Amino acid sequence: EKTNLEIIILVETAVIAMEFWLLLVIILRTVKRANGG
Amino acid sequence: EKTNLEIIILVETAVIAMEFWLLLVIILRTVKRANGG
Repeated sequence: EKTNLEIIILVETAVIAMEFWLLLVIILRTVKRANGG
Repeated sequence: EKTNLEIIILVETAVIAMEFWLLLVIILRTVKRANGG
């Protein structure tokens, strides 16, 4: 079933976007944690 | 070429592991940032 792959690829994309979202997120949230006082 | 897929899957795995590594990392590093004084 090629479908699986089709998803494996689509997911991969959404993944990379996530990784950057995680760091960026934890980066923004954390950064604020500082001035959060 | 099925090779591509073979990689798309392998990567996916390493990916999920990363996502958890990012959060966990930024979680451990950040957590320390607190007691880091």
